[PDB]
Amino acid sequence: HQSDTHIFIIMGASGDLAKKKIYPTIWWLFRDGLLPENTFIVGYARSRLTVADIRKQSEPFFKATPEEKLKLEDFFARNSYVAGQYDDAASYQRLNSHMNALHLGSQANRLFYLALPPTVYEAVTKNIHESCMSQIGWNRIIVEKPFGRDLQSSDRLSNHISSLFREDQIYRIDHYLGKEMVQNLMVLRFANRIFGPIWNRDNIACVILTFKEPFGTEGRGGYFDEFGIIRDVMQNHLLQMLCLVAMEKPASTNSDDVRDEKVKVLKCISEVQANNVVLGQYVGNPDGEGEATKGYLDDPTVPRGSTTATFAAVVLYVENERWDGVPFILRCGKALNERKAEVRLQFHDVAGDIFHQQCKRNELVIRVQPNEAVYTKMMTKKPGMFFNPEESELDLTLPDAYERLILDVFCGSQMHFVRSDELREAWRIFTPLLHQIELEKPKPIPYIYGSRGPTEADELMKRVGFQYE
Amino acid sequence: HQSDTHIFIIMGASGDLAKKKIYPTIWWLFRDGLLPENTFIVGYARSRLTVADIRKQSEPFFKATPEEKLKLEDFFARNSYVAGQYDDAASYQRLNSHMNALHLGSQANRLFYLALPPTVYEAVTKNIHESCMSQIGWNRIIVEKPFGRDLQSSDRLSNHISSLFREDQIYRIDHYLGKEMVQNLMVLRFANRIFGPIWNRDNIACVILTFKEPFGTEGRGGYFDEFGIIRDVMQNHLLQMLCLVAMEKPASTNSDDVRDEKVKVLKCISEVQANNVVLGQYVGNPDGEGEATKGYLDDPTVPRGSTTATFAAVVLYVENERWDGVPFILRCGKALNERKAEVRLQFHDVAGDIFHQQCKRNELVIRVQPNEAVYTKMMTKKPGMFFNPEESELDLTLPDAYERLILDVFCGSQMHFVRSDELREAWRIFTPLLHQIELEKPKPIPYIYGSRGPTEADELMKRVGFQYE
Repeated sequence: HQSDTHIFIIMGASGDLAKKKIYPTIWWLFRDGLLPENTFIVGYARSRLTVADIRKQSEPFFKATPEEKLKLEDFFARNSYVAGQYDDAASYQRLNSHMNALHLGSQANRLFYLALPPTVYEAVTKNIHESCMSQIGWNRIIVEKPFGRDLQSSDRLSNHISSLFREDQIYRIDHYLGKEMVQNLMVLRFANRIFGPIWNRDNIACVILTFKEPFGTEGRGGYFDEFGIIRDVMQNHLLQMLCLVAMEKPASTNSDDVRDEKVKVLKCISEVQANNVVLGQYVGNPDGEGEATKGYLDDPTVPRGSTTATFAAVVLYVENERWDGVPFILRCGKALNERKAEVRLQFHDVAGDIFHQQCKRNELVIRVQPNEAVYTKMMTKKPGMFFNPEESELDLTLPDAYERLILDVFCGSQMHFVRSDELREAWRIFTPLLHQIELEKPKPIPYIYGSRGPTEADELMKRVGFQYE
Repeated sequence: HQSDTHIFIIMGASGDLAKKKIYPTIWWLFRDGLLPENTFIVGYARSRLTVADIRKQSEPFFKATPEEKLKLEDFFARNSYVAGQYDDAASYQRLNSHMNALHLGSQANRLFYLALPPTVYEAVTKNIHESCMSQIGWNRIIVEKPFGRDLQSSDRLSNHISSLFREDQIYRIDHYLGKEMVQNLMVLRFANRIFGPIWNRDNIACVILTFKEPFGTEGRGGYFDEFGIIRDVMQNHLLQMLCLVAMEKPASTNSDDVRDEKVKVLKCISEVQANNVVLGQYVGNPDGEGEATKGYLDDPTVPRGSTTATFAAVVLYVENERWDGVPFILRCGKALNERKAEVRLQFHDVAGDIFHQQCKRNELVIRVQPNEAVYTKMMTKKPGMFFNPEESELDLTLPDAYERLILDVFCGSQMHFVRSDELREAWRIFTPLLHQIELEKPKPIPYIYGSRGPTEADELMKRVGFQYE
């Protein structure tokens, strides 16, 4: 992927996502040559703009340096802008003509990154399949979450996108997926006989999948209200973590085999009930300093009297022979105390205590971010003159996560993008819960901003079997 | 044990062992208060000497400091010397009178240390049982290796010592034992379900017990010929390591149940054949610098045409349900390339390779000495763009070993002293081997001084299944 020219087409170039997270990421890609050598970037939006205006609105977010200001100039030597609507054929044939008016534009592999409102996918993808399909190079599409709201909406969206493109062409991207420590789980789970045989019912007591970040929903509060944390991160990222924790041994390294194991694992999970769910929402802190004093419901763009939760705790059971009856817990939330994304694996106590009940359940932490590291909280005898053991943390272990994921999109590695059938599995898992939520409008319990989450999630973990030291 | 007075009686005070390793060790114990508060040291030998003579001939080996020069006279205020023969009743009654002529001497707990020539045990222990018995406190003795030469001699010695003292009063000491990594093996084995349930036939590839020394036997060459390396270190130390590795889970942490499991495992071992043994003798180096230029046969005190081995490679298979057919490799020698005392635990390759045959068996090294440490040479993903692991070093981790070994017999904790039944099983297992050697007079393979050892041992590891990376 270093000789065949590639083009990165940002639909919604004037959009805020393209302005803050896409263009800076592609620039960081271009600075160190991680992109293909012949890389073109095409912006697309409604209002008429120019490359100079794009520079004006993007340079502050670039974090540019005079050492590679020349590399920045080379970066904007490859940028172009096309203006048009998204629901008209004239603009799209104009875009096709502009794209073909390049160095082997027809031969160029197009990589479509959609940064558009969710309501517009149904027309954007259709017009793409009508007009912007390459006849020489491959076509890949990146859709941004969420991919629907419930079972029927997701089914219609997935069926439409599948009738348009094959599954090899769809990259349902996941922003928060670290791809470095999640990649470390794979090696640490297959490359060891130490961890292999104990990856079954009789050994792994429970599984904790946690995703926390310290900040809330500043400014863009009206975007969360209709979606919720479940559809935001936990149905995609937390379930990806659950699949990569509970899955069987894949037949090979291949992405399709791993995703088949994912599909089998979710197929071996029964429906989620109301009593296996805890929901919470954050409120302002009277003792807060910055945004902590102002809550989620206090956002003017958030409608008054909204029952949309931002913290969701749901336990899952993967009922098959390898994972029958085992707990899998999911803790996710916004505006929590600490930024963290870890997979904690508490193992069963050894049958028969000999150390006078001083043994603790062994743990295996896989911290995705920040400070990517993996450590096992096992115990050894402390130095001195006795025999009692002590718990100890022992370390077991480059571009950023989003940049690495876009690199994977170039490389065609679909190991960690959710499949259409995988997404259908995930959606029918929560269809009863989502339907009951949308009908009854349950009230999530307020929780303190910058806290560890509502105590009901801890109650869930203790009830299912999790032990707290 | 800091209120009841203790007596440390070194029988063989004039001996080189007492002058070199016993008195410096007890002095190091006393400088730090490791001995009980009211401790007495009673040297006993044949030649008439005095406390001043003991000071004169033992000071250079103490390594004293001007900071604690006062502790020197504190130590020698508690010393005493008694002269007498080893097989006369008058001398032992005089010694008993000397011991009774002390602060609560009859109440005092006496702790002997038989560091005299082994040819005297049969009579010295009998005279001890006749005269040197305290009717108030505990009585213990320390018999020095070797504990006989064959099954019959060992059985006779053990029967006599058993008729004299109960097994609670018999401490068959081992100098080379570590008491730190050996003490850590049990906790690493029992407090973890990471290593607990995989600790059986299906997962462990094999076990390696290596014990190498850098120096030969210069000076004391006439002592190894009659004994052999097997009866020196392999019989006691490496066998104790095998027992600690392979023993079943005890009902508790007490030495009684631990040695019961020792006995069970020993009973579950078949006899050793000549094809399961590799024997070697070291020879001088033409390219050596110091003692390396002279081999064992070049020592004038070694009889000419001596077929005593200094390298022992003997493989045991603990034939029971939990360890049916798994290898246990025991390697020990003198004058090897580097000092090392390690227990290497290699696990099976995972059932079904998926990393394109880049799998290396997980290792759990327990280096007793030097540089006490446990490190698992497991393999984890290398940072970068590629989905491959690398073999990486992961560390898992105070008086010296001999000091706490002596503190063991002070405290009465018999965790690491071999039982009579364990010793009988140990001698039974090696009886056919030693008898065949004594009959046919085999020729050990000459091997390079300061090398890794003869290639026959490595071929033994390869045959039994050990893998070299």
